Amino acid sequence: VNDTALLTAFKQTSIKSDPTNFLGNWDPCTWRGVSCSSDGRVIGLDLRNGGLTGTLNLNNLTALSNLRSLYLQGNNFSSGDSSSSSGCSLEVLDLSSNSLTDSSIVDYVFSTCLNLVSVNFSHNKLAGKLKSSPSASNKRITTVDLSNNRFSDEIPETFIADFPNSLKHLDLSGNNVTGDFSRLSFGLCENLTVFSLSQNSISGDRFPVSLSNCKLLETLNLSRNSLIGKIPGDDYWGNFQNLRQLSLAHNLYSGEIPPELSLLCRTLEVLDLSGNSLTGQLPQSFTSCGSLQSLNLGNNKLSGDFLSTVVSKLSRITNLYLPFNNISGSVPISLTNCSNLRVLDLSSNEFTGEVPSGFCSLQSSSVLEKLLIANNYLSGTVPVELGKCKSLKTIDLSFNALTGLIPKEIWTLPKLSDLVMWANNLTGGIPESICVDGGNLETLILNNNLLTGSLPESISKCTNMLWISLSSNLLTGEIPVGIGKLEKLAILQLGNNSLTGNIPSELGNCKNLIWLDLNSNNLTGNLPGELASQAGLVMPGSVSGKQFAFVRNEGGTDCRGAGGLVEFEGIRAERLEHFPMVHSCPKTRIYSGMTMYMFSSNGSMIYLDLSYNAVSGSIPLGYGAMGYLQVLNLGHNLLTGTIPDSFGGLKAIGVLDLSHNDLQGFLPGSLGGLSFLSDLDVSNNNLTGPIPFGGQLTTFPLTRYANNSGLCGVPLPPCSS
Ligand SMILES: *[C@@H]1O[C@H](CO)[C@@H](O[C@@H]2O[C@H](CO)[C@@H](O[C@@H]3O[C@H](CO[C@H]4O[C@H](CO[C@H]5O[C@H](CO)[C@@H](O)[C@H](O)[C@@H]5O[C@H]5O[C@H](CO)[C@@H](O)[C@H](O)[C@@H]5O)[C@@H](O)[C@H](O[C@H]5O[C@H](CO)[C@@H](O)[C@H](O)[C@@H]5O[C@H]5O[C@H](CO)[C@@H](O)[C@H](O)[C@@H]5O)[C@@H]4O)[C@@H](O)[C@H](O[C@H]4O[C@H](CO)[C@@H](O)[C@H](O)[C@@H]4O[C@H]4O[C@H](CO)[C@@H](O)[C@H](O)[C@@H]4O)[C@@H]3O)[C@H](O)[C@H]2NC(C)=O)[C@H](O)[C@H]1NC(C)=O
Ligand SMILES: CC(C)[C@H](C)[C@@H](O)[C@H](O)[C@@H](C)[C@H]1CC[C@H]2[C@@H]3CC[C@@H]4C[C@H](O)[C@H](O)C[C@]4(C)[C@H]3CC[C@]12C
Ligand SMILES: *[C@@H]1O[C@H](CO)[C@@H](O[C@@H]2O[C@H](CO)[C@@H](O)[C@H](O)[C@H]2NC(C)=O)[C@H](O)[C@H]1NC(C)=O
Ligand SMILES: *[C@@H]1O[C@H](CO)[C@@H](O[C@@H]2O[C@H](CO)[C@@H](O)[C@H](O)[C@H]2NC(C)=O)[C@H](O)[C@H]1NC(C)=O
Ligand SMILES: *[C@@H]1O[C@H](CO)[C@@H](O[C@@H]2O[C@H](CO)[C@@H](O)[C@H](O)[C@H]2NC(C)=O)[C@H](O)[C@H]1NC(C)=O
Ligand SMILES: *[C@@H]1O[C@H](CO)[C@@H](O[C@@H]2O[C@H](CO)[C@@H](O)[C@H](O)[C@H]2NC(C)=O)[C@H](O)[C@H]1NC(C)=O
Ligand SMILES: *[C@@H]1O[C@H](CO)[C@@H](O[C@@H]2O[C@H](CO)[C@@H](O)[C@H](O)[C@H]2NC(C)=O)[C@H](O)[C@H]1NC(C)=O
Ligand SMILES: *[C@@H]1O[C@H](CO)[C@@H](O[C@@H]2O[C@H](CO)[C@@H](O)[C@H](O)[C@H]2NC(C)=O)[C@H](O)[C@H]1NC(C)=O
Ligand SMILES: *[C@@H]1O[C@H](CO)[C@@H](O)[C@H](O)[C@H]1NC(C)=O
Ligand SMILES: *[C@@H]1O[C@H](CO)[C@@H](O)[C@H](O)[C@H]1NC(C)=O
Ligand SMILES: *[C@@H]1O[C@H](CO)[C@@H](O)[C@H](O)[C@H]1NC(C)=O
Ligand SMILES: *[C@@H]1O[C@H](CO)[C@@H](O)[C@H](O)[C@H]1NC(C)=O
Repeated sequence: VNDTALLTAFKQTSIKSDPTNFLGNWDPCTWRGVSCSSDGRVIGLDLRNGGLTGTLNLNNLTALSNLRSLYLQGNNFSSGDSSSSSGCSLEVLDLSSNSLTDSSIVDYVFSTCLNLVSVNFSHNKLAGKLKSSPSASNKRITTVDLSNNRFSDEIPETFIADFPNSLKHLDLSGNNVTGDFSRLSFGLCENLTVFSLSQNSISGDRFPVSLSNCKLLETLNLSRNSLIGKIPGDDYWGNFQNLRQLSLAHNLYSGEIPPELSLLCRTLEVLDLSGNSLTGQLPQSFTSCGSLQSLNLGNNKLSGDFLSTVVSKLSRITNLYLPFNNISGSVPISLTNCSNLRVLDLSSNEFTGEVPSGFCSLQSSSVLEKLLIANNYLSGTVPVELGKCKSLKTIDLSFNALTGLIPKEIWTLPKLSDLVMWANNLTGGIPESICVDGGNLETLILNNNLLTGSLPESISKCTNMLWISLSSNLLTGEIPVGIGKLEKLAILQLGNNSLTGNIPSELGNCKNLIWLDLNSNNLTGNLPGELASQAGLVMPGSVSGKQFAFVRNEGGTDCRGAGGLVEFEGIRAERLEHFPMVHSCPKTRIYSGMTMYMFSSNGSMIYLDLSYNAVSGSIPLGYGAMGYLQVLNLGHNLLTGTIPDSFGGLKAIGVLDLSHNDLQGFLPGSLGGLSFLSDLDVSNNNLTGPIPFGGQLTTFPLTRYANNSGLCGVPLPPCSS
């Protein structure tokens, strides 16, 4: 069994597709990825990020006597057959991004491979219970990563303790293992420095006693579990005098923050206690945390002035997160003593007074990059002092009581990227010098304000723009044709304004545009057929992964628009349920989550609301070829002609509103082939003929077909009579 013949047997038997031609040219040492030794023996195979699809069995590779390195991460390997039985000489194994399902591969590596130093099985589909620890004859294994898998049910009481004593890194995150945490033994746990059980279903009101033995622990991560009770205090945290990162986030902890947790402050660098029910405040004992960089206490019940009495004394604070708490009063000015503060998050609190701006007038140039104070009761004007924070990339002051004009110093911040100040009473207009003297923005979200004037053509310079929302303002003028230069623009909302002129044809050059909302304006002209010119070609973009909320208007056509999409970072859902904009429609429901594309390529527009305008002419036939289009609202216009039969191609559509127009002719029969169509309204037209019998069209209420010119058939009186 020559080494050269094994790799060939691996390529043919296991690999089933090589679109990169990276495995071509397969002497054993000249082969791609295969790193040789001097004596001619193979010692490593590096095929990372090679787009390889096939079934893997390690025995067909461990048969190589001198193989000590195997990198197969970033591929599409499935689980293979048991096949053969050979000895293993691996010291490093990497299977991080594959589709491995059989967990027996871990049992083999833990039973054989006695010289293994590090193994990564992360981000696979390995299923089943955790059973076996690495062999006791293995004296070298240090780091083991089994994270982001589908392991199930309880963890063995001695699973961790049975690991060799040389263990340093153990990651068990991203699974659904269960069990009372107090019954899990860590053993002696000598040399362990990194341990994580994050994102599982672990329970219990006590920590296991053995955990105190890990005197060398440097990162303890227990986030997104079901630990309950009070945070351990007293002398417990003195056991970990090397601990740099502690995370107990998104558990069921309650009570106050133990002052005795400050025993980590000689070394603690990162703390995350967010997503709990903690009350009170950060204890004064934490003034001795001179190494603390990231403090995250969001989504708790903390209150008081601890921001000034404690936090300001943290010299090395760089990332401070305290959103979704009960902190009232003004934002303390002493917070500027944090000379290294880069990110400050105080959203969803009871803060009052003026916007904090002292960070920028420090004796040294401020490094502040993100300021987020949404959903508070801040009042006054946007302070001009923020212009001195030249490192700012994100300003989020939405859902406050701010008033007045937006100062010119904001539109000139060189590095500004996200300007989010919707849900205020801000006035003024958009400068003509946006994104040319100032930063090339990614998001301009200023809807629900009192802004005036017309959108400048200088917006064409914001080539990086991803999301524009200026709905429900006092805007006037025409839609600038320069919007077509924004080929990354994904979301554009301009509803409930007084826009005039045509719908520019240049919108068709927005390569990534998926959401267009121009309802309740004064637009005229014809529907541009170019709006569908990007169908089947839309690529996803950096607009994915942003917090959003959708308020569905469940009142039919009487309610203006099909709904409201809003950026929702740092805002409580309750603050939206009581926003009078929500009550504009008698019936509403609040959908919420994170922006996520439902296609990987070759997509189309997703949301198109052009209702309540004076658009004339016929519906372009190309509009029916938008396969991912989920909402199409053209109601209350002066549209003419027939409904295209191409509309049978709106496979994803759930809402289709064509009411209050001058549309003529028959309802396309293909509308019955739309399996998701749950909201149709073609009332108040000159439509005639039978109502399509397929799909769900025969079930909609009578109100959805009324006031037409000879419609017949269920739910209407039958056509033959
Ligand atoms: C202990 O182990 C944990 C793992 O078990 C570690 O937790 C991970 O930390 C990572 C740190 O990088 C996080 O990755 C970054 O995340 C953010 C997005 O963060 C927000 O969303 C996350 C997702 O929430 C969904 O999923 C969870 C559960 O999975 C649900 O509970 C949520 O409800 C939600 O589910 C919805 O959405 C999904 C998806 O659609 C749906 O399926 C659901 O139905 C729902 O709709 C969430 O995990 C984040 O939580 C973090 O932040 C919270 C608020 O701060 C805090 O409460 C949490 O504790 C947690 O804290 C971590 O982060 C904060 C700071 O944010 C730190 O203070 C703290 O120490 C922790 O680190 C949060 O809610 C995203 O911005 C990032 O994406 C950037 O980076 C990637 C590369 O990684 C790029 O591809 C992206 O494009 C993007 O890049 C930007 O930035 C780059 C530089 O940074 C730059 O180069 C780029 O140009 C670009 O600007 C990251 O992906 C990870 O999310 C988080 N995972 C979990 C499960 O918590 C934890 O860090 C570790 N702790 C320690 C101390 O070691
Ligand atoms: C910008 C974009 C990427 C966003 C963030 C995207 O990810 C979202 O998932 C949207 C595409 C999702 C989020 C909420 C959804 C709506 C729920 C309520 C009704 C329910 C009806 O039955 C029909 O379905 C029509 C309806 C209006 C739905 C249309 C599609 C929406 C808007
Ligand atoms: C990764 O490999 C898997 C098989 O292990 C591929 O999944 C199959 O893909 C075909 C289309 O090529 C589908 O018809 C099958 O239904 C899929 N099978 C399963 C079990 O999912 C998968 O497409 C590959 N992914 C890549 C190369 O990105
Ligand atoms: C801390 O703030 C939260 C959020 O505002 C308060 O919880 C709200 O309490 C009101 C009381 O009328 C309820 O109507 C809301 O539904 C609650 N919201 C949530 C998300 O629970 C809480 O009361 C505040 N705590 C104190 C002591 O004032
Ligand atoms: C468009 O936005 C304006 C913003 O003014 C909305 O006007 C509000 O209408 C409600 C109706 O109940 C009144 O209570 C408010 O006082 C009005 N506000 C102002 C500032 O005048 C208008 O309703 C919005 N239209 C749509 C269709 O959303
Ligand atoms: C933009 O359109 C609105 C809505 O039609 C116009 O305002 C309405 O004008 C009619 C004229 O009969 C009045 O009866 C309504 O009371 C007005 N308001 C509403 C909410 O319908 C507005 O004049 C138009 N503006 C421009 C500049 O053309
Ligand atoms: C999906 O999109 C791709 C990528 O655009 C299309 O294929 C290529 O498109 C580019 C221009 O975008 C052309 O230069 C190439 O010649 C196309 N290659 C082909 C067709 O093999 C692809 O056609 C799209 N597929 C659809 C809409 O079904
Ligand atoms: C069909 O058209 C009729 C006639 O316009 C509508 O009835 C009108 O309803 C409005 C609003 O409720 C009233 O102000 C008018 O006085 C009504 N007109 C008459 C003659 O009674 C009816 O609502 C329309 N039906 C649908 C489903 O849109
Ligand atoms: C490994 O080799 C054996 C023996 O020829 C063969 O039966 C098996 O299919 C191979 N496994 C893989 C995954 O190619
Ligand atoms: C593990 O810890 C023990 C006891 O301190 C020590 O003998 C051994 O050298 C350590 N191993 C490693 C690899 O650090
Ligand atoms: C994860 O485990 C918990 C506790 O056993 C269980 O309630 C939950 O349904 C599991 N989730 C999945 C997706 O199997
Ligand atoms: C504008 O000011 C009024 C004053 O009564 C306030 O009720 C309203 O909420 C403010 N607008 C916004 C969007 O917060």
